[PDB]
Amino acid sequence: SLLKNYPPSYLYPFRHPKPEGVIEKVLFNLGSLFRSAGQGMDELGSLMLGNGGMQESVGPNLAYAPVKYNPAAAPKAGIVAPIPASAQRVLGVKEIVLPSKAESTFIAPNANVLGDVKIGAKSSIWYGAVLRGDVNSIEIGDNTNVQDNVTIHVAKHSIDGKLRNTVIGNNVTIGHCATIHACTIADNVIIGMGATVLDGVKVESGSIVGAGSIVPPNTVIPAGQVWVGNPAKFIRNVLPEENGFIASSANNYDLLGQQHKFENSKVFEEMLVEEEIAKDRELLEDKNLAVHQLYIFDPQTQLAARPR
Amino acid sequence: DHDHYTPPKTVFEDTITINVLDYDGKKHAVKALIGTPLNKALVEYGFSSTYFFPNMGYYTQHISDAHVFIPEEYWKYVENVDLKTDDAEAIKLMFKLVVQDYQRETSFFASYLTLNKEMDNMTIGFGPIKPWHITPKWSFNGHHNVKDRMFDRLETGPFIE
Amino acid sequence: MSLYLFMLFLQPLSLSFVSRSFSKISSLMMSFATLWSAVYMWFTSNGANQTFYQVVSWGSDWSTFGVCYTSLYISLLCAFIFPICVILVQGYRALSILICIQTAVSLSIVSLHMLAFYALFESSLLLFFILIGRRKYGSLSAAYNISIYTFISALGFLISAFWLNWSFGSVCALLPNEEANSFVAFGIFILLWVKAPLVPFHLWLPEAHVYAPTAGSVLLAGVLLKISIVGLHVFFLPICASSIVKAFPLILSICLGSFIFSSFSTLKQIDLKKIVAYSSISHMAIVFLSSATNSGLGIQGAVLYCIAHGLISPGLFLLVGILYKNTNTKLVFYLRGLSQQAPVWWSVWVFFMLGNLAFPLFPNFIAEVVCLSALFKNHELYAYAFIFFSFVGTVYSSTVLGRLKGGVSSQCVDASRLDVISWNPLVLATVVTGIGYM
Amino acid sequence: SSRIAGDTTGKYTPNIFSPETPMDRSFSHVPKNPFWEAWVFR
Amino acid sequence: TFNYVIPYGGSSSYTINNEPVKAEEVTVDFSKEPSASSLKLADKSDWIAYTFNNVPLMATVGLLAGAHEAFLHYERTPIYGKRTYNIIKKLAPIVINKTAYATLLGAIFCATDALYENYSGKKSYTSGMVAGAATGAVFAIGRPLPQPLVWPLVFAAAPVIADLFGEVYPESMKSARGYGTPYGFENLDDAVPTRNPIRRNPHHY
Amino acid sequence: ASFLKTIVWRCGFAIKETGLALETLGCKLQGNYSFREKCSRHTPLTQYQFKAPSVGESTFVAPSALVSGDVIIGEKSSVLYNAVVRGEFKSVTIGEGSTISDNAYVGSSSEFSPETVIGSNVSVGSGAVLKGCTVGNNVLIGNNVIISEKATVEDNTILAPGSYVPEDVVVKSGELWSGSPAQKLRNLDEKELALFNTLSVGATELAADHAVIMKLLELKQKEFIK
Amino acid sequence: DEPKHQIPGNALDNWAFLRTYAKPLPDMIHYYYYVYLFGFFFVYKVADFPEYSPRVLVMAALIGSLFYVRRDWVHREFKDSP
Amino acid sequence: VNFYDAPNGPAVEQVKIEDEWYNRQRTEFNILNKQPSKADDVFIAPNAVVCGDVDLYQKVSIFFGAVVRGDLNTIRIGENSTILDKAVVHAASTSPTGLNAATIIGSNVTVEPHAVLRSCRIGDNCIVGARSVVCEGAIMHPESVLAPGSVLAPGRQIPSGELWAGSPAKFVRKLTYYETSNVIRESAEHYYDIATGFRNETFDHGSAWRDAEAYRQKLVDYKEYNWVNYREQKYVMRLQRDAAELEKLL
Ligand SMILES: CCCCCCCCCCCCCCCCCC(=O)OC[C@H](COP(=O)([O-])OCC(O)COP(=O)([O-])OC[C@@H](COC(=O)CCCCCCCCCCCCCCCCC)OC(=O)CCCCCCCCCCCCCCCCC)OC(=O)CCCCCCCCCCCCCCCCC
Ligand SMILES: CCCCCCCCCCCCCCCCCC(=O)O[C@@H](COC(=O)CCCCCCCCCCCCCCC)COP(=O)(O)OCC[N+](C)(C)C
Ligand SMILES: CCCCCCCCCCCCCCCCCCCC(=O)O[C@H](COC(=O)CCCCCCCCCCCCCC)COP(=O)(O)OCCN
Ligand SMILES: CCCCCCCCCCCCCCCCCCCC(=O)O[C@H](COC(=O)CCCCCCCCCCCCCC)COP(=O)(O)OCCN
Ligand SMILES: CCCCCCCCCCCCCCCCCCCC(=O)O[C@H](COC(=O)CCCCCCCCCCCCCC)COP(=O)(O)OCCN
Repeated sequence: SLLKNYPPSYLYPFRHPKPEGVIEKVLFNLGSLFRSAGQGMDELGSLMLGNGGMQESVGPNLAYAPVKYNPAAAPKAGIVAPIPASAQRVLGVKEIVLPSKAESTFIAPNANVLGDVKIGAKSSIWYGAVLRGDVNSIEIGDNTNVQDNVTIHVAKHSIDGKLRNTVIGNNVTIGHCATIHACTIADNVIIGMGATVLDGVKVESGSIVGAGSIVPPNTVIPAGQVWVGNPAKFIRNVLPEENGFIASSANNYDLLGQQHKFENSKVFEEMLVEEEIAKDRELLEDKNLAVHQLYIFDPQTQLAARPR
Repeated sequence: DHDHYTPPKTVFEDTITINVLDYDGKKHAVKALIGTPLNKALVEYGFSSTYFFPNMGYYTQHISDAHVFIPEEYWKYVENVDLKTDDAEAIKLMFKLVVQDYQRETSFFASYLTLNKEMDNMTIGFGPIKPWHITPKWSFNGHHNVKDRMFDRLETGPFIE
Repeated sequence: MSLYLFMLFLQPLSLSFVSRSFSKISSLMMSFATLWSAVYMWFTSNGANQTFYQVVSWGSDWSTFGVCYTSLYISLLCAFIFPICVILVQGYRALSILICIQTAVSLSIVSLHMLAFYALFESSLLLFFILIGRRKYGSLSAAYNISIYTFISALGFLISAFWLNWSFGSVCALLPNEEANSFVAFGIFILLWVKAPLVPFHLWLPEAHVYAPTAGSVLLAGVLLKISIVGLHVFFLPICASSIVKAFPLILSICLGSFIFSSFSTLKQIDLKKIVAYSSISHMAIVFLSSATNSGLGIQGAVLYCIAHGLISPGLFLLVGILYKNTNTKLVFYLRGLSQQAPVWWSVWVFFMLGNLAFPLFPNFIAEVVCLSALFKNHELYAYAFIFFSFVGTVYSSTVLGRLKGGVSSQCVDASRLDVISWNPLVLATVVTGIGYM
Repeated sequence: SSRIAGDTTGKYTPNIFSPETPMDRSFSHVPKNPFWEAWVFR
Repeated sequence: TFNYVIPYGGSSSYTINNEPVKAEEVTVDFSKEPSASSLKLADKSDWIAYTFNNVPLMATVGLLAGAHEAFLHYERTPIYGKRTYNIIKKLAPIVINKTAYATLLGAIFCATDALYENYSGKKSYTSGMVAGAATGAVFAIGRPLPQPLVWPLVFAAAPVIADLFGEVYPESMKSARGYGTPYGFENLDDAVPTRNPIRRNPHHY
Repeated sequence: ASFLKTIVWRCGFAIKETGLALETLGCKLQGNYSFREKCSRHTPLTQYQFKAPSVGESTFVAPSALVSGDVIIGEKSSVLYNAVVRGEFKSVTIGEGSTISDNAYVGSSSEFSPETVIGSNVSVGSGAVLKGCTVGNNVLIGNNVIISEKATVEDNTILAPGSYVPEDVVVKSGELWSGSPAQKLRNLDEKELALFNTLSVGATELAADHAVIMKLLELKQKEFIK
Repeated sequence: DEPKHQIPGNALDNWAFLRTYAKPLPDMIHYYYYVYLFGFFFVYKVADFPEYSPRVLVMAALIGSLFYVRRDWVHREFKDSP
Repeated sequence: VNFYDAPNGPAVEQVKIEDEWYNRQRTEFNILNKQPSKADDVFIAPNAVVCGDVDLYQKVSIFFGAVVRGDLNTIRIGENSTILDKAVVHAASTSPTGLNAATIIGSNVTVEPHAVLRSCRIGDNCIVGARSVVCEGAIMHPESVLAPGSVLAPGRQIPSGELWAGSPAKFVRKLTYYETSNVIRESAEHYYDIATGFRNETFDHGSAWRDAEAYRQKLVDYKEYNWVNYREQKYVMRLQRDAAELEKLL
């Protein structure tokens, strides 16, 4: 950048460096006193507030969260990991199953992905989606989009041997608020928003399941057909162009997932710095300011780039 | 009693397309719903904010108008206005301050035209407009070179800036 | 007095701190508590103190408040009728507007300073402009009418108050001042001419009543028209008697013309609220003329007849509002068979319409007798003129009743339990005043 | 085709999704005539 | 009074009078008396002289109105285009006709006023109303139906307003002072001034 | 009375607000701006004023779940992930052994909603919307079932996924109901009638496992904080 | 459908009347410049005017108000013709 | 991965979801050049997520679990419109009908829990029932109600003053005058009161930041905390990217 004399408070807004001047040191000590008094007043107020005291704490990260490992039933989709020794002498669990995801995969912080979940590259798990692999494995293929508030569930195979794992193929779109229990979905399928897919349902490639449609258990939706309804029934065959739509939706949501992953993955200090970037961008919109005569500022980071 | 219910038409049946000539000279196919005023349909399509001016009436400045050229065959669907009222006053200020010499016999304002089935594939053009000012925020310098949309303007209308 | 003023200030204050879901209940309790404070003010008002029952000042001439015969009656009337307005109105916005309007109006009645009277009374200028011009059921034209009429008349009154404050040095009623100037007398008079609807400055009242809500109409008819007589007894007659006696033939001309033409205009109405609103205009003229005689009979009769009107016209407006809720129509021609379809509503409607026609067992009878006696004290012909043209009121009232009474109707439109609770106090007060407890 | 909206017990709920038309205050509204409306406007 | 038993207000005895007492010991006046020119113009004895003295006001007003309209026309004519017609030949009739018709209306007004006052012999409202009525009648000679009524009424109403607020109003409130004791009430104990307040000097602009 | 409790709440809230403001001012003086962090301020058991969720010892409430207002949850019950149980306006009761599954909403937050009551061994499916309804013992609700206000589900009943129950509609015992207008399909056979308690106990076992894992997560967070 | 006010005149004729306001618009500085100059000189001359009776002053004001032409009126009706 | 033309610049440090030890989800956040706008009285629940070009008008309430994603196209929610729990509002890039694909919600509109709206026009004073799906290009005219568990197919219309129900949503009955005038608005006002309540007990910076501050303070005390000039690093990264893009041959 052009200048190197920028104030340290300007360069490090998240945390100012250690006070060096006498006045700064006195301000630091006064801030310490204020912090302690404020916490005391907070606790006194919390006493009157009653049970709970309106206390707040950081929440656990459930996007990458474990499940109890079963020695009888080995993991199928996810990886198994040891736990810290102190937690071993407290909890007594030897190993815990953890989800397995590729680097390109985007999982929202809100989303809860649990245990036996394998997610492929370029796939996206969006906000509010709950993926529980506690009893049986969940497999999601590449470029597959589990949208907002989608619930994917599994069950145990049981005596019959009926497969109760959930296998989702590549280029599959699961619409918002859809509920998928232990079913199998082939490649290039759109599941409509609100659609319920129950046990034993095999949806063949190229098919579309309509919005708000409940497909009955043990029903095979054949390839290239559109099925809608509360007792989901066939209405029409997929048009040739609608297939290109299916692929286009998958790819568009891949790009969308890349963007959302980029935004969410920034650290706090960078987020606060970017907030200040936006703010002084707004303040610098006036081009008759004295400083604008002095310098031309870089657009992405409003730092002096060259003199005017 | 109890006559037959008439099921509504889907959006596809009651969409008419109008070919709009913009200021640059390009022709745009603007899909529009029957029953909507021309100004709203033009705004929703994504035309720039310079293409439109507020309705210069005492209580109509929230509405966004455009200077448009209407073929003679569709002059019938334009709305009549009473000269002894203030709607004619809004119209007269809009000619006096915006259109001025660029007026033609086909000159009309979009709000006073309502789209219907018989106006399908109608060809209209944006009429040239002179620089105008109401407030520094709501003004037209004379340059049609901003690439925004009048849709993206949440501001309802001109008041003290 | 102090308790009444404190409660009047407390009602708007409470709305700021209420939960916004308890607003209706708190407002109703506050209205009843203000009514009780007004009863306390009546209790602490000794008749031995003949000039003013009570006077309180809070540090300035503007903060001088006091109750007299007229002020006490009008304040009790407004405090009586406010709770009915409170229950009829729903929403924090509407409650806030109506509470602020009532606080300003009730502070105006007890004020003893012309400038403070003007300041409190006109504070409710935008509130009616917003109220009558509400989104769906309001009309901007009526709000413009009422606002402009009030502004011009009150500004003339303000100019006269400024001249009095410059010349005498004071504009408080308690300081005896007399003026013979006709410009100042007209400046004070024009407000009364407009506020008490008197031809040709009566056009604002109809449009306002029709397009105001039922609570708004109830307040407007009940006490805002009566503010004219508080101004006349408190701020015009003490100082401007020479001008009223100089202009008495003109005053009679305008009053009797208002009576006659308002009666004739009532005959051309198809809307129930407009019929009641025009009946109010014809009723105001007798009050204005009886007070203008400046006699013991006239003042008492005018205040009595104001109380009678403030018990009868709110009831008619309330009944019409109930019928409009049940039917979504106010046109007399749409409404038929109401006797068979709504026997309970019809009974009260007929009772109140008889009250408006001044039948003996109603307060309007006693009040009219006193006012006509005052007019007869001035001259026989004065009373004869008013007595004869009272027959015009009978024609339109009878035509309306006959149109509503019978016919074919397929809708049961009768009042619910809430509606009957709403008018029971008015019926009881009407009976009690009618038997002579005026 | 109709149902009782009001509940004296206090357990009143407005069935905006109900197939049957509620017997609310609008049930008794007068039907109205086109020419009478234009006469009122005139 | 503020009671329902006896009449409001009061009465003053006509037999008893109160000796006038000066508002202050020494009176200093910053209001100048009417000039001789004002008395000359106000003189209506000779109706021709009265008319000729007061018409320059009407001619001036007509000239400004005609100049306004003529400039509105001139502003529009294009300088860049050479015009076949002569602009002043177009514009002079505007100003001349406006000035002439204004002067004629003012002449009727002043002449009728002076003639009525001379014939009546008294200064009254009626002279102004009749002069205004005649002027408004001349205004609406060939005009459509409401205007034969409205213009005589408006032109008659104007001198009534002028008389009411230009002559009656000042004379009605000469005595009121605002300082010391109220004009009616000197018995009351208020601070009595040696001299009246001078809020401004006599003007000279 | 209620007014006294409101005054106490307002006073305590004012004190707590002022204390937090003073702590923020101290942080500003020190130059630390960590208070500006926009992180998930979600609390699994939120209280509205003095109404707080009463919760049993053996209960499992997921961290992503929201149990809000005065909600009484009996022992051996589980509110699973991203499940919203709202009892602010009107209270919500959940019986012993009952399960609220993922992305399920149970609430009584409409103006005229009755108090929601859920019985023992009642499993609510993933995605079901329950508003102001009474559910009896041993009831299986489908994944995406909507049950409207004032509707009653009697004991030992199964509602098939996707069924919508209109208000004031009583679902009778020993029956299977389905359809957007819910109508009885068949009487429950004996095996399904016995299946209810087994489903409930399996859900309880799963909840215990999840609680162990959640404790593990809390210890890992504690290591960072302290 | 609702009862509505009848609008006198044809739609196209009324629109043609309204379109006669769309004419080349001069800038207002030209009027303002002359008004400022002649107004300054006018205020200087007024102090020398003879004192007029209030009645004559009011009649002159009435005549001036009646004779005043709104700037829009000339705008609509202006013709560049003899 | 890294968007180098992003409005605020490239990301100097990106952290993986595995490395997160606490939930960092933001209730309002910026997706590249699209910025959500909110009024003062707009309530967004802590669970709720609002991203992209979403414009929230006055008295808008976003309750727990609701996701309003304005990534593909613009979302506008009108005055006193409430999005209830777990209800998803999303916008498509294009609509099948050919009209604007923005998701415009009118005033006094109540979207009941778990209802999905995508690129639809919802008129003023409308109710969308629970688990009701309104697809792309479907337009609900004002004062209309969609019953719970109903689907409006793409490009379909619900007329004003009508109640519609069914998976292929069909006409059921005409809404009464009392319903349209009062109850639909009253539901939105009730949920505004509930959201106003939730706002009144919310602190500006709730005391959950203290836990992360404890970790940061521990790092400071042990001298692992590093001070990074993110602005300068963003500038340098963009410079290097431009130089490399100039150097490349293919
Ligand atoms: C070459 C240069 C060209 C100019 C030549 C002159 C150059 C100036 C020289 C000296 C200038 C100083 C003196 C000139 C007057 C001062 C005005 C001024 O300079 O302001 C700047 C002004 C421009 O300012 P602007 O802000 O750009 O324009 C504002 C308007 O909106 C403009 O927009 P608009 O035109 O579109 O709108 C006009 C509007 C603007 O409104 C006004 O014009 C206000 C004027 C009201 C009276 C003004 C106060 C009068 C007091 C006079 C005091 C002296 C007498 C004292 C006693 C009188 C007691 C009242 O009025 C109207 O709508 C039309 C009606 C006009 C009068 C309205 C009153 C009607 C009453 C009659 C009732 C009868 C009807 C009954 C039947 C009805 C049926 C229902 O320049 C001029 O207009 C000067 C033109 C000179 C022509 C005046 C002719 C007569 C002058 C003396 C008579 C006084 C009466 C006033 C008539 C109207 C004057 C505007
Ligand atoms: C939905 C309603 C259903 C319920 C219906 C209720 C039925 C009401 C019954 C009608 C009552 C009729 C009584 C009329 C007499 C009025 C009562 C009265 O005024 O009490 C008098 C006491 O006088 C009486 O008690 C009268 C005796 C009544 C019984 C006499 C015979 C009954 C025949 C009725 C004829 C009455 C004609 C009077 C016309 C005015 C009060 O005495 P004072 O202390 O002097 O009060 C002061 C006077 N002033 C009120 C004017 C302030
Ligand atoms: C030395 C001076 C010599 C005398 C000179 C006189 C010059 C004229 C003085 C007139 C002053 C009176 C001011 C009132 C003007 C009438 C109201 C304006 C008419 C009007 O169109 O208003 C509309 C509605 O008003 C309404 O609906 C109100 C209806 C009419 C109101 C009634 C007037 C009040 C009572 C009149 C007398 C009262 C006692 C007098 C002592 C709203 O217009 P907009 O907002 O849409 O704007 C759009 C612009 N076209
Ligand atoms: C045409 C019929 C009259 C219409 C009025 C109907 C009844 C109203 C009576 C109200 C009662 C008290 C009002 C006092 C007098 C008002 C008008 C009385 C009639 C009148 O105009 O008499 C005039 C005297 O009053 C005056 O000189 C002043 C007149 C009022 C001025 C108008 C506007 C004043 C506004 C001032 C605002 C406040 C200013 C305060 C400083 C001229 O009669 P005359 O005695 O000269 O006999 C000459 C006959 N040959
Ligand atoms: C604002 C006042 C403007 C007047 C409004 C009236 C209605 C306008 C219609 C236009 C008609 C022209 C104006 C005529 C009004 C004067 C009243 C006529 C009475 C009359 O003729 O007696 C004269 C004195 O009254 C007088 O000339 C002085 C009386 C003052 C007029 C009344 C003042 C109060 C009216 C206010 C009404 C409400 C205001 C709303 C406009 C003669 O007397 P004389 O001395 O010549 O004896 C005769 C010896 N030759």
